[PDB]
Amino acid sequence: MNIFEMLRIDEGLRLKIYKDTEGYYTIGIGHLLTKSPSLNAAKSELDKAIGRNTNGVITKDEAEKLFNQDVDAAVRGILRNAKLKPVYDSLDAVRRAAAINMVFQMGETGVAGFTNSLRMLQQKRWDEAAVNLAKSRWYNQTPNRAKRVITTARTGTWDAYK
Ligand SMILES: [Cl-]
Ligand SMILES: [Cl-]
Ligand SMILES: [Kr]
Ligand SMILES: [Kr]
Ligand SMILES: [Kr]
Ligand SMILES: [Kr]
Repeated sequence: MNIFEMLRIDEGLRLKIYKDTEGYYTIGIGHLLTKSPSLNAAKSELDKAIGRNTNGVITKDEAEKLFNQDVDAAVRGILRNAKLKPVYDSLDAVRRAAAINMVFQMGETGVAGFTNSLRMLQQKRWDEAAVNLAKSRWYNQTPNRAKRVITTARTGTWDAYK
């Protein structure tokens, strides 16, 4: 397992525009297109992202391409963030995947706001971090995914994904 396989599991693969858990237009492997309630807008953002008139539908390769860019951007985002990078660098490889997943889902900003958990993660206080992480809107709105990511961060193993 790895970050790609992990997120593919959490986000799934959809080839037609869909609405995510918060109702926003998304496509592929969790590629958010827009927070706007307009399908046309979503459609315009999609054509912009792919470089052609997609008519709301994409191929699997095109979906994987956006996923790649997205994974990439997520990491880079972490590395450029002064609050995140130090935590991330202190982590082992499995745990880092958990951090990437969260950022991919909720953005750099969101995650950077988990002050208390970031510190416990940095201090290697696994159980504590896991309890603090679950005290969030995140966990309450998508609990099953949240449990997978939290277990990953808590244990450093892929057991929640096997
Ligand atoms: Cl894009
Ligand atoms: Cl969930
Ligand atoms: Kr992080
Ligand atoms: Kr994490
Ligand atoms: Kr975090
Ligand atoms: Kr954790």
